[PDB]
Amino acid sequence: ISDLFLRHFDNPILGTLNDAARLDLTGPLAMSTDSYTVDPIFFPGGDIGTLAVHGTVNDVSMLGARPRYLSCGFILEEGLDMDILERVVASMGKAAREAGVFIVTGDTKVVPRGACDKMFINTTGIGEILVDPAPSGDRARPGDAILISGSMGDHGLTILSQRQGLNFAADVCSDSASLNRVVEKLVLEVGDIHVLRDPTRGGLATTLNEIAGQSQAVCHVLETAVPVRESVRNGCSFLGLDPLYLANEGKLICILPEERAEAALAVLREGPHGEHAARIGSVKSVGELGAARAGQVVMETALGGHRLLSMLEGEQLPRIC
Amino acid sequence: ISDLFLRHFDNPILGTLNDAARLDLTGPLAMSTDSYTVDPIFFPGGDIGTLAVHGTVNDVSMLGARPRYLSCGFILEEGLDMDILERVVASMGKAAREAGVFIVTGDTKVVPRGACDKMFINTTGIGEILVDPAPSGDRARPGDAILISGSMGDHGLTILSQRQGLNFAADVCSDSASLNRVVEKLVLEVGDIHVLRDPTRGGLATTLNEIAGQSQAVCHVLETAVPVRESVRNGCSFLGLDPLYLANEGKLICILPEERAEAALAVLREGPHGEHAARIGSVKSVGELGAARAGQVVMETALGGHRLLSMLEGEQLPRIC
Repeated sequence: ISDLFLRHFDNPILGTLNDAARLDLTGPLAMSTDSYTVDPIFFPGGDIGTLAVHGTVNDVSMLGARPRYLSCGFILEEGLDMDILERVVASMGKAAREAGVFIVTGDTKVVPRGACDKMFINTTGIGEILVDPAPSGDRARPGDAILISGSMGDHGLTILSQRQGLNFAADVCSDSASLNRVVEKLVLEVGDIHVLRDPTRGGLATTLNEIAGQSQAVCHVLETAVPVRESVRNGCSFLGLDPLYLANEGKLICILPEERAEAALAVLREGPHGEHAARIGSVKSVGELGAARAGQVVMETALGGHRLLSMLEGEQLPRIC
Repeated sequence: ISDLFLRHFDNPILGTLNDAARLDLTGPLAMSTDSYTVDPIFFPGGDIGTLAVHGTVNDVSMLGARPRYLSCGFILEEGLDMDILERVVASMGKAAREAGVFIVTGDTKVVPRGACDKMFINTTGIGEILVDPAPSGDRARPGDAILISGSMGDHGLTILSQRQGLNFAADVCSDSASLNRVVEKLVLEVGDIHVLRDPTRGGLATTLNEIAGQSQAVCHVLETAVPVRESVRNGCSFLGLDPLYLANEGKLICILPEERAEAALAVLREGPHGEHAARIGSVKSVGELGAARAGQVVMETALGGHRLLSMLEGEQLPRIC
C-alpha cells in the first residue's frame, strides 16, 4: 500500500525487495541504531524524518566513520493521515540524498489505534571507519581541548516550546543536520581526533559526563565559551530549563590534542551551525585543579566561581527526539 | 536505569558504550531490519524477544549469509512491568547466544502511557554473504523444486488463538527459531541455491506470490505435500483462517535446481522444525501448464482440481509479529 518509498528513496539496492539488502563495504565498520519518538512530529527546522536520517548519520560518524547505508523501520498508527507519512518520507529522502547516504532496506508495521501515537521510526546506519585509532569516549586525555560544533539547547527548547503552543523568537528552531562531512574532514584532514560525540540525550552536560567517566579524566568547561543563543537563554529561564542539559540534534563535541585544536575549529566553523563553533575547555588529569574527581565535569562560571555539572536528574524529559 | 542488557547480552563491542559499535566484517554483506509488534507479548513457544532475534537472524540468512551482528531498539511504555522487560531481554540473550550472534549496539526510548502499547522492538541484523551468486527472489527458474522447511500456519494460528483466550491442541505453538545454520549448510554444502525466503508476512501463499512475481515464472504447489498440523487445520477452520496465508516465524522456502533437491531436503529435515520438511512443488515457465500467468501461484488441490493462490486480501491481520 505505502510505496512512496521508491518515490523518495529509490535505488537498485532497495528496489530489489528481498528479505535483506546486499551491501559492498570495506572491513572495519561503524554501526548505530536509533528510534525516534519526537512529539510533535513537525516543528520549526525539522521533523521525525529529519531526525531519523540526520541523527543516525551522526551516530555513525562519531566513530570517525563514513556513513553509507541506512535501514529503516516504521511503526505507524491505523488511519494515520497519509499526507503526514508522505511528508515524513519526503523529509527522509531529501535528508538521505543531502547526506550522501542510501536507505537500502526497511520494514513497516501498522498497529491498531491507541497501540501507538501516530508513528515511530527506527533507523540503523552503517559506515566505513576512516582512521586507526578511531574516536572513542575513552580516549580523552590530559591536555586535550574540548570543542563544540555550535550552540547548545536549541532542539530541546524548540520542541518543549512547541508542545506548549509557545513561539518565542523566530530564530529558535531545531538544529537537526548531518555532520558526516565535518567529521570526515576532521579525521582525514586534521587528524589525531580523540573523541567525537553528539550531545543528544540530556545535552552537553551529560555527554560530557559520559566522556569524563569513560576516559577517567576531568573535563574543564568555561561557561562563557559555551555558545547559547540569547532567545534560547530567555526561552530556557521562562520555562525553567538548563540549556546545557537540553537535547541537541545537530551538534558534536570534539576532543583532541592542543596542537590540532585551532585547525579543528577551522573545519568546525564551516560545519553546519558552525558559526558558533568554539573551544569550551580542556581535559585535565585527576587532582590537577584540584579536588575535582575522575568522571566529573567542572565549569568555571561566568561570575568567577564554579559549578559541578552533574549527571541528569531525571529519568529524562519525554519524546524530545 | 535498565541495564539488564550487559546482564544478558554482554560482549566487549556492546560494553564500550559509544554512539556506534565497531564491527570487523568481510566485503559483501547482507543487511536486514524488522520491527516487532506482536500482541500478546508472551505466548506458547516464544515471545517478542524470541521473534526479535530469530526473525532478524532469518532475514539476514535469506541472502545466503552468515549473520554476525544485531543492533536493537526498544520503544517501551512508561510504568511497564520491569519483570516483563527482564524476561524479554533474557529471551533475547539466549536466542542470540543460541544463534551465534552478538547484539552489539542499541537504543531505548520510553514514552508516556497511551503513546505505545507496553513495548515494541526493532532489530537490525548484519552478516557476511557466503556465496556468489546469492539466493534472491528473482532467481527462481523453470525446473527448480520448491521446498518447505516445515509446517505452515503454526505461528499465526497460535497468537490469533491466544488473543481470544482459546487453547486448542497443546501442540499448537509458535515456531520462532533461527535458521542460519540450515541456510549456512545449504549454501556451502548443497550449493546452487536459487531462492531462500521465509513465509512470514501473509504466509506461504503471498511469499510464493512475491517470488513468482520477481522471477517472472509460475510456482506449482501440491496441496497434500504442504505440511499442516492436524490441530492447526482444526484451529484454522474453527476461526475461519487459511493456514497458507497465516504468518510463520520459523520456516523457510528453498527453491533450487531439480538435481540438488533431494540433498537440500536432507539438510532441511535436520533443520529446526525439519521433521516435516517437504518438496511442495516446482517452478514452471509461462504457459507450460498452461493458461496460468507469470506472477501466479497455482495449487493442485487435494480433490484433483486447482486453486489460484492470490495475493493477500486484506491489508493484514494486526500485530501477529
